[PDB]
Amino acid sequence: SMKAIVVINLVKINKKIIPDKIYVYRLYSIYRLAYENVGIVIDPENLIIATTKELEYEGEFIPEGEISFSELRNDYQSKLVLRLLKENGIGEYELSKLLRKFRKPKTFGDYKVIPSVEMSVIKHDEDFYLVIHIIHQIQSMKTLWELVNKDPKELEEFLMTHKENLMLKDIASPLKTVYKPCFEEYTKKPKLDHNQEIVKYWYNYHIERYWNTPEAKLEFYRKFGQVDLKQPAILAKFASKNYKIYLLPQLVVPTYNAEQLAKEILEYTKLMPEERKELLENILAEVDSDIIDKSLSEIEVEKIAQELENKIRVRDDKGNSVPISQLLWTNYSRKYPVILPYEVPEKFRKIREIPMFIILDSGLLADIQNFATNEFRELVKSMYYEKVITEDLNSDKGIIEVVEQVSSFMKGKELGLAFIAARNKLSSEKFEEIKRRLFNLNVISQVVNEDTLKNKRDKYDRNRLDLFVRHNLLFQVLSKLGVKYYVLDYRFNYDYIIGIDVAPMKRSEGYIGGSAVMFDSQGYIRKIVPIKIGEQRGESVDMNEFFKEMVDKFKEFNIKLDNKKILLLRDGRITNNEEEGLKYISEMFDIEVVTMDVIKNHPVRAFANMKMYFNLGGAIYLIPHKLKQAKGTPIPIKLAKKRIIKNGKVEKQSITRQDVLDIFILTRLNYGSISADMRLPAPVHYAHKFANAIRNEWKIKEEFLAEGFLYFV
Ligand SMILES: [Mn+2]
Repeated sequence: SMKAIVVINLVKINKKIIPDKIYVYRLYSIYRLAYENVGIVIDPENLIIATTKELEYEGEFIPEGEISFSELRNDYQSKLVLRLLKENGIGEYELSKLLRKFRKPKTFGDYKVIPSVEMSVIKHDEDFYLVIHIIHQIQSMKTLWELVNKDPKELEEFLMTHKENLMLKDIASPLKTVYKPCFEEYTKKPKLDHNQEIVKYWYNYHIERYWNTPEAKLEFYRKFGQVDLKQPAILAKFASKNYKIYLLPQLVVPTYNAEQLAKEILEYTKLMPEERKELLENILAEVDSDIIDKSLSEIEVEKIAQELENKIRVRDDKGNSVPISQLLWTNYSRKYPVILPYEVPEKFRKIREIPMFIILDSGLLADIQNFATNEFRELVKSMYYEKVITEDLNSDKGIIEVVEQVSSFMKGKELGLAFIAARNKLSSEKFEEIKRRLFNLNVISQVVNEDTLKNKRDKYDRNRLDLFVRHNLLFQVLSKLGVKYYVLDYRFNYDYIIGIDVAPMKRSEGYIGGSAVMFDSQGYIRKIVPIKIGEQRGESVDMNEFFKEMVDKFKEFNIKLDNKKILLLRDGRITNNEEEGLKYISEMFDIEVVTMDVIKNHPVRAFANMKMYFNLGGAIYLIPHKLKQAKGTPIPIKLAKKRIIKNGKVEKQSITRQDVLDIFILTRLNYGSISADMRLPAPVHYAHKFANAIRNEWKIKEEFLAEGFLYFV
């Protein structure tokens, strides 16, 4: 509707930081060499570096003469300035120490949350801005070995249940180097060796190398103790950036990037907009340099009309058409609300009976149990426009008894629904495992935890779940069944909107390189497909093959893309190779492809909690919605380098207000997922989710996927 001024985490840099003369050169590493000489790598392949100092290098090299700051592509200008700021004592090391002067490390259990700042340079107009973004690392104060209780048959479990985000820091080394545990590719089995000789070499390697003094050794042993030969050696690779190193759980500690991911920790890593603003001002005021401004830059944003808030509507059996944003004699009943869909998959026309399962976590008080079972019973009735299983969902014996009991009632059946009520104790893996195991049996499931059950009750009926919550549960289940329970008063100027994502995983006669999720111009999800490919030749996926298989797979599912216009989006920056693949697919099928980067991981932050969007550095930042309940700062979705590809040809475009509106609507298609955090247009979001489901051994019912069933969500 209207404009506004908000503060962002940028601080203008002084032009005077720009170097007098710049030296180019053609050819520790190439990046080190540059950094060592106060310069940067202009060209990775042809090893060309730009230096602000006479290049010192005792090897070969060819001087390519001086160049001026105005001749570098923007990116390089920004990288070069970032590097120069460091020379002035303004780098991630320095300012992170300042941050910790105001936001100190806090420990929770055996874990320590460490605040620090992530810094980059964005060139906006003709100026350069230093982006300072507060982030947190979560390091264990206990060693991996100590964590698993020196039990090997417990260590492997750990590497497995935490495979996705687990990293290991070698606290036994002066450089505190971080590593990534290696796994039996396409498996969750970690690469291990109980070979006592390996464990001895490397354990002895640390000492002879970094602690070769009587006292350095004494501390070492006081600190870590004698080698525990019963421990297996963990094969892993550098986290920076092929090599492969050995780590001893006795000398490493798990480490994680908080943003990349308990409870008391989150209330500490989540910061309100004013807390972030304050902390950067504390840092800035402590910065004794005039090479950068003393205060945060403000920018003019475009607020988003509350009208676009109501383009998604639901309806009942009568003629009530209210948008997604939520006395009468009947309000006394526990009956759920009535949602009359606009479209129901044709698969439901034949299906006979549909088994219903109330799966109750035996560890929930009786009342909570009855509450849940009574709530599910009402949820199912509305579902229609029964077996009760009770087990300790928090033990490998129960989940198995549950699955075992379900498969018993599911043989001969095409579809089943499971309503699970579990404590909050359950790990994500356990929830994921119950849902995946149960889907192997054609059972779609909806989990509801104790939290919602206790704190989301209705003020007029404490024996009934919150009416807001009730509608969202209904939406989630319905969406897992491909039901078009809503209508969108909007039309996309595209034939189809497609979200893809690459995540190579070998599977039973498969080899799947990624996934694609298709939405039609009405904003409905119509097809979800896996992208099967050949065994990777070179160290890089053949996108041409990838995207062709995309076109072919959709045909298999009843959708020809040839001679069609589509908005293809992916989870992240669009790589050159993916572009080629898109040019490839463009010509071969005469497909008009409109694409752009859709970044969710950038450091730019606007210290205001409201729906808005603005232009910064040639990109567009958008906040799809405001945080309504939970504490924290909104994370904008970054859009950039848009382009249209017709007849194998790429033509750079500019992101228009209409473009931003399309992303906005696509982002609000979160399908009643309580706790809105969808920071990606539904197409890319679900694309990402499916790639995961495949990598997690989820059954691929092509029958459901062809109708848009979000069963893996
Ligand atoms: Mn992804």
